[PDB]
Amino acid sequence: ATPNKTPPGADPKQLERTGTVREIGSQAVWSLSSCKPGFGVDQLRDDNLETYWQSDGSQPHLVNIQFRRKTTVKTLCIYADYKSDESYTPSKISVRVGNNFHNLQEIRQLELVEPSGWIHVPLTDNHKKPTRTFMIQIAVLANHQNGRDTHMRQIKIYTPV
Ligand code: NI
Repeated sequence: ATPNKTPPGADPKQLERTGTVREIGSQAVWSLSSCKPGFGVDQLRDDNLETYWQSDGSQPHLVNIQFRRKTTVKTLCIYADYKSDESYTPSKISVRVGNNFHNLQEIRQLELVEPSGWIHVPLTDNHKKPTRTFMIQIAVLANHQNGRDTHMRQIKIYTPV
């Protein structure tokens, strides 16, 4: 066992069936720092945990989620599974929000130890409220066991309903 592994979070679907949240990723323009054909954005949005985005470039690997309008965001969900991805499994992630690429501010820094499922990241501001922002940037700063490229199998973003 790996006693200090990151506990798996709740299945986002359970959250959705409560009718209290709305997934709003479809409202954003998504871009990636790098990818491999057939292993990119679509594979982070297809509701399929068997497919994945695989980067092909220098760290940090970035997922940019940009809205046209100021948008209220409450929770970011990322699926990562160490048993399946080994060195492609992120180990250090920075979540940043802001008006644009040049005014981003880190709001959460996550250390992941052999994750096995969904990672829930609250996106609240300095007043504990859901942030309202134009952009979210997810940065993979390092992967497990000297991994150059990363894998993520799904990403969801929820706004309060
Ligand atoms: Ni053990």
